[PDB]
Amino acid sequence: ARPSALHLIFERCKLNLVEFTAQDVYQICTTAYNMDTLGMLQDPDFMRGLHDAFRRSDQTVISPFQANLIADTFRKVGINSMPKEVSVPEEDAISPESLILVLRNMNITKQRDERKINEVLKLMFPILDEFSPTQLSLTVTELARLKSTNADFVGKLAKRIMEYNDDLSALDISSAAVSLAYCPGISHNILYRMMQIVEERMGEFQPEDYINVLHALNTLGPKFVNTFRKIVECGLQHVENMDAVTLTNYMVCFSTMDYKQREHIDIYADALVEVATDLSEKDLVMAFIALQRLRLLSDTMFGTMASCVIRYAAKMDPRNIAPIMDICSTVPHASDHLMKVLMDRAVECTRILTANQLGDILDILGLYPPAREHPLVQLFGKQARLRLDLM
Amino acid sequence: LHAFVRSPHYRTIPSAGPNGIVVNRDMLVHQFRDFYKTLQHCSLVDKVHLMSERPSVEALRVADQMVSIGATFLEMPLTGMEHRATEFMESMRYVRGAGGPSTLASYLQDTENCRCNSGDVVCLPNGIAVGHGPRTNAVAHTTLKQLFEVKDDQFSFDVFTLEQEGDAPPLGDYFGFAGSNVLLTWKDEHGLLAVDQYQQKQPHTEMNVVYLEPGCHFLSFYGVDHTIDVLVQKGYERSMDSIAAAGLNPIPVQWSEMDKLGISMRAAVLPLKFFKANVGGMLSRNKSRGARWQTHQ
Amino acid sequence: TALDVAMRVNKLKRLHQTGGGPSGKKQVELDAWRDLNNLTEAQINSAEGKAVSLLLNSWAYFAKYWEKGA
Amino acid sequence: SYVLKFLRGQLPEDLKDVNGALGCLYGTLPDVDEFGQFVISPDVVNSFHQFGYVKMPIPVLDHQQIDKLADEVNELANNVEHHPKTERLYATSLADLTGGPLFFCQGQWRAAWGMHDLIYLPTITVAASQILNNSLVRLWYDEVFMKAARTGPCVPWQQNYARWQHTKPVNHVTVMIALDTMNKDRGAPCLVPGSHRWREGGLLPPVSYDPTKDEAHQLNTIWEIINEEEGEMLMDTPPVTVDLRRGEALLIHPLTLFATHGNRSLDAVRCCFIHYMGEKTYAVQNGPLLPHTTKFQADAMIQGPFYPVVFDPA
Amino acid sequence: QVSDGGRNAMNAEPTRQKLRAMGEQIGCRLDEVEYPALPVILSILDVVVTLKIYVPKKCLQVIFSQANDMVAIVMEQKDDPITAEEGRQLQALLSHYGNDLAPELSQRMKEAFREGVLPDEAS
Amino acid sequence: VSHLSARNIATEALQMKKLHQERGGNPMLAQQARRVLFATSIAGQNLDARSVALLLNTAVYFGMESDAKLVRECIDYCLKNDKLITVDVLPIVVTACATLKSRDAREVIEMQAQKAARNAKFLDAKDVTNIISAFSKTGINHEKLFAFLSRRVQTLARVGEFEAAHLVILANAFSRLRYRDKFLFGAIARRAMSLRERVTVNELVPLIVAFSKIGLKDPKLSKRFATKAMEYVDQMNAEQVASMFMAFAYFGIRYDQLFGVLTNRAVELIDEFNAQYISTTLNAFQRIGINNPELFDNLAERALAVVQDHDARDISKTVTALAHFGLKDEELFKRLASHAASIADQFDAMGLVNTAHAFARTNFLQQDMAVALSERSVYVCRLLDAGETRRLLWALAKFQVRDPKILTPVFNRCLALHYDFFADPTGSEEIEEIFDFYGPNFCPPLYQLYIS
RNA sequence: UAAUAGAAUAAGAUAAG
RNA sequence: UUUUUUUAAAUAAUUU
Repeated sequence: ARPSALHLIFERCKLNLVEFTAQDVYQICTTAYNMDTLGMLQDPDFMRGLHDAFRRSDQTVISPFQANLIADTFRKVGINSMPKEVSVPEEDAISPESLILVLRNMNITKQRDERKINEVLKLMFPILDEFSPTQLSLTVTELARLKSTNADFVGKLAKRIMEYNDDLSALDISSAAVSLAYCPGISHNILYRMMQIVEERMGEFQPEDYINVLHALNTLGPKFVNTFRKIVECGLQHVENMDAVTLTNYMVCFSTMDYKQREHIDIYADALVEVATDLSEKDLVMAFIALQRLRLLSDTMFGTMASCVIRYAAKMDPRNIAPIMDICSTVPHASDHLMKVLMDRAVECTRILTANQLGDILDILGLYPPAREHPLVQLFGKQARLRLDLM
Repeated sequence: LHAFVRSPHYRTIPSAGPNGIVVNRDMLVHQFRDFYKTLQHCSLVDKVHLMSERPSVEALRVADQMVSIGATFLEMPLTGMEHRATEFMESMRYVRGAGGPSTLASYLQDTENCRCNSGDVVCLPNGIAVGHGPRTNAVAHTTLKQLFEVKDDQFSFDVFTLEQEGDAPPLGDYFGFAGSNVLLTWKDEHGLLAVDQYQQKQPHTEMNVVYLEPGCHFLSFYGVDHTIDVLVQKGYERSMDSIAAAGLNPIPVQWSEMDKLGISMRAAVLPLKFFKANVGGMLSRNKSRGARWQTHQ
Repeated sequence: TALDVAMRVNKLKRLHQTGGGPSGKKQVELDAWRDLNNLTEAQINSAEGKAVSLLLNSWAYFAKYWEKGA
Repeated sequence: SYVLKFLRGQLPEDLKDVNGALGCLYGTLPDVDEFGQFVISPDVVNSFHQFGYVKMPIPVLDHQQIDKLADEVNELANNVEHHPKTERLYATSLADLTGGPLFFCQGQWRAAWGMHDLIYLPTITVAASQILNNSLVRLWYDEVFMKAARTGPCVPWQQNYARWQHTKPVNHVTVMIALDTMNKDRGAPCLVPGSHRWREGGLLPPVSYDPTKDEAHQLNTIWEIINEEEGEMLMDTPPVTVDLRRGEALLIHPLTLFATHGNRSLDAVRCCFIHYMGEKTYAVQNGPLLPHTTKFQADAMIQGPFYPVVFDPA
Repeated sequence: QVSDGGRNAMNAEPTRQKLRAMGEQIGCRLDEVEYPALPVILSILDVVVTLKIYVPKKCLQVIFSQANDMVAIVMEQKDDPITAEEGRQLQALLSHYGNDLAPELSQRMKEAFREGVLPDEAS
Repeated sequence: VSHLSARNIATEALQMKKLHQERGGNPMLAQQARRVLFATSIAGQNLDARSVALLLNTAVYFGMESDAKLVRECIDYCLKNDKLITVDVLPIVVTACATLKSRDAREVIEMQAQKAARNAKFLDAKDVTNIISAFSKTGINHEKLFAFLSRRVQTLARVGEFEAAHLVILANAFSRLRYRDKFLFGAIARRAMSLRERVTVNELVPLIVAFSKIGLKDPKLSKRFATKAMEYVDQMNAEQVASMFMAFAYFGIRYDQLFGVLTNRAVELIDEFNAQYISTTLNAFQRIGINNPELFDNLAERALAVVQDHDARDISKTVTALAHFGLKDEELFKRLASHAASIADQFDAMGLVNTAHAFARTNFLQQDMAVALSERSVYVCRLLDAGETRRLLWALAKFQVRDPKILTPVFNRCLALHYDFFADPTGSEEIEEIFDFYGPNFCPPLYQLYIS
């Protein structure tokens, strides 16, 4: 129920008779998201008017994420909205902060544009000497997220960042390492020098620093195994009290680098399986694959990890059914209960599986004896006959 | 495993190759087509890439550009192959097209007087064998030992220097590994000498040695992924019999014209192992190569 | 105008948010009701965006505590 | 013929050739025995026959459908990347390639999806059949109006049938649908109650249009075409403005005096007029009724691909 | 365009000699021109080397002197697109013809590789 | 369908399109896919380049023009992120943009043409055929790109890296672009030779059709195609027999020993011929020039039964072929004239003038047909050649049409092309007929130009 | 006040210059 | 079955 004053305010908002700025729209959206007493999201004709005011306003005053939040709260109610693209600064407007803002808006609002990225890079080349140490790392991160191919500029930024080793902290070092590892074309000399920097300040690392360094090492590959060595020993004194996701990243790195020292691998796996119950679906799947690839799935190991994966098997992602099916085979252990619920889950989502996933699932289930007396064979036969065009 | 080959240029195929032996271009083209089909029929290779033709007949030797030492793609010094320099460029773009490395390591190029020829490096289990012959100087040996040689209990990589005479061919043309244990070598002076040297430098090790007829070119993809495919020349039946009796799968390949031009099967292919960068703590699916549900049946 | 009324209602809202005031929080809510109902057709037909947003925020916050919906 | 393999799924060049209605807005049309749900109350029909117009109680389209239909209008007046099938329109405000503060389009049901679907909407077509004495309903033509922000003009008093003099019998109805919230400050309709029975069902003389003048004078031109008694009933029942929501529709008699207000809001306002006619409708001359259409002769029954049958109570 | 096993296979080598000599005619007059960019030099020298065309030492000295200023501009200014592969080709060409021609360019280009100023073709 | 992500929407749209184009054109699937695509938006979600390309291609395939929201969003994505459109998804974008004729579509097509031109050396067997087909859909004149793609196709075909489907797709794509390369088509024909039994009847007829359409003027391969197809006639369908007739009418060489067998097979399947097959066979016999009354009687008798199935193209070709041979079928001509009067608005620029001239040449005048086509003639005058304008004017004069609203467009068109109007000797007689009816009074400037 | 990522896949006739 | 590929090119002429 809307009283006379509230009714008239709502009508003025609905009729586009009120000039709203971006800040006022943000305040109204925040109030709506916080308190639902007035039913703002339950009036389509009011939210549509607010969106119309949003389009015709100056969105540059608010931060990029504020515009993204307005767009998100308009999408949630059912309105197709998108924040406006920012223009490249011109003439006196070129400053490091204004150029970083363009990349930040492209990131947050998901409006990636290769042409404006190239223009911003060409504008930022001459004034690269005015950047503060933090802005260089911000630029490296923003360019890493946008999947930029200009590895030369990222290498220049990495050299300038690494010139300031003393100023940077552990978190900044780890973020720079992972961002550089994500860029494909970086010259290996810069990566070697950055990994040398990471090798020192090793004890200053926090769990997030460990996760970032492990992600960078996973992306880089076996050529940096020596650096990974300095990780494992450094993690040998803290393994008994470590996060589960950190141990999963450790196991993934062990699988990737093809580590040779089996004692450390056994120690890390034995510490992981103690807290393996705290892992999410994706982390548990990756840990299960990594343990299989290192020839470490004993009877207790497989039983303990399957007991944990059965919990997520009920509503498993389609991308996770095939892997655990592969791990269930090639091992001499009893996994009847796991395979039953996995086959049932595969039956449930037979109409959304892609051609590759359906073919993979059928390939693993081809030689399984209990899979013949199942509706899945007939349902998958019909689905494969339908999907032969996309195979 | 991606295998790169280049089509011959029919117009500029020499009328007679080294030693004045006459060659037939039509049979060369037919044999190259058969070789491409044989490479495609190999189960281990993921893809076979065919680069466009180039005027020089020397451009067919694609493996001369670089070598794969572990996870490092080392580029040979551009000392005696200046006229091939641009050709190498046209080959790297192909490697960039298939999702391979952005660029090769230039460790050998930077070093002074470091003559090395790809093909004197043999990828033995847990190490590499290099040949100290005319094609490779002591400087290249020292640089390779400084780079890839590591002595540790489990992180061990060995670089073996195998001396050879001046008239010897490249080590890869008569010395190699097959399967996981078999050693393929020629029953010639150089092959026996290399086998004896490798036995001397790696004692207390049991392995099988298989002797092929001299001049019988072979090609065997030895690496992490086990295989039994050993390509061999068609004429030599006894080499095929020996390889079959060693527990491998010989694949006879007609290689007359390329042999009479001095090019071998190893030098005509560029086998590179590509991977996909894993963003974050994410593992990538791998194709199966064994039996499933062994316990059940 | 309407901006001043919205600002003083926001001051009452902040006073209720922090504490209850010397006169009590229920009296604050009642005074907020009287102040909000004071708006006439003249002010609301010429209110800017900031005043409308402030009035909406104050009304939404005070609708939580009022026993009736309003 | 042979439709190429990559052209098998395409549509005709003009959507007139599309027999039936596409499933885009509300899916497919209901079955023959499923058309009784959209019937309107007899009091609505009595109110239409008494006042000369009536507002249907329920909105005819969901908000997502209204958004899509307004996107069609927004893309029908691009002026930069001109609309495909622009030549499939009877008239356009952008024929001069410049437009202005008022955009009007005609025959858009042959140009865009949704607009072609809106013709076959059961909710309005069943009501039009009930208005037309339960006969076959045939599309006469469409119209789309879009008034810009702070500068949109107003259409002065007019009678619809004054533009349809080449059709012999008065057997027409207008359905006006608001694609945006309207008010007296942005494009609301202003109709004269009981104005369809003034000159014995005749047509008032056309009004004098002098542009570039204030809205008050434009709406005050009424006192120049009426006579003394019509002045008296205008004194008794002054013109009334109908406020429309984001999807509400309004049935209008052809002979009812009708105008649209100007746009003084901060955003453009859009509306769609659809004209329907009954089965027993004839022409008066020899030639086409609309530009580039099928030509009839003498008192020829109006039918063809350009005037599809959208409802049949049999 | 000459085939060693065609209808006129016996005649092919004289044609190559004629082509080579008329290439020498142009190659002897290679000191008067002014090269605007490195690719022109890397194409002319590639043609000279591939066809085994003889070039006088004077023209070679002028050619290698011209590129020195350009690579020096690229290295020193660093603000202003010689990729790494082009630099490697230039180094190989200079090594093939002999480093006594331009002793400055050798050290300059070797230091350019060590520092890493020249970008890669992928970027 | 609300629970399905856009990545699943693209996959299901591709599945629906594949089922629609090949496994029968079911309107149920067409309208379901249109309804699903009409409520989709690439906004606020991160999508792959392949998913956006698939959404764009499947939307455009289902009749969705350039004014759509999804089409605009997909076109915008491609422009902003161009390097993300690798050679794997380049053909999808090009095929989607082929029918779209707008500024953004033109720019996208040009950018992808340059990308394919740069990377023509690095493609494999699938990519070359997909790219060349996608560019054969769109109308472009980038010869250099076509030459590079042809060089790559020859290089790949030397090692034998093309199947029969690849060969037919390549031949059709290159013949559509009118790219006459003797060596590329020789390599394709030799690849078919080497494939041997892997080329079946269903995959051999389109190859012959594509080789005939390009017109290489090579009698060495036409004889070989005739010999190879002479053993497959007994297996050939009616739609394949008609295409065989058309292809060997295109070739222009007379093979009596093959045409006799084709005629016998066509007579055997006379009950299966549609209007399209009859029109194609008649047009092929007109082009090649053989006069065979025995097959013509059966074809006319069959066409009398499928009159209601005749399209405007079929009517034009059948009437022209029957008029050329001097065959008198009063009932068939009456029915065809009435049908053409029924669907007069479906006639294109060439079909209308061809039908009018064919009906006027024979002493057959019908007011139902004449009035309809004369009225329709106004909209096609601006798309006609000088010779076509002369033919249309002569046919209109034979109909005794005097309406100025009809005659002004055609006289304007023939005045704008007066030099070519009066420079064709074969039409000279027609000229002295046209001015014999109208006289000097009608359009004096044309009469004065005729006098000079 | 607000930032976490996975998939690798090919349909095929326009009345020409 | 053996044809051919690799520039930054910028010099027309006009009352349209």
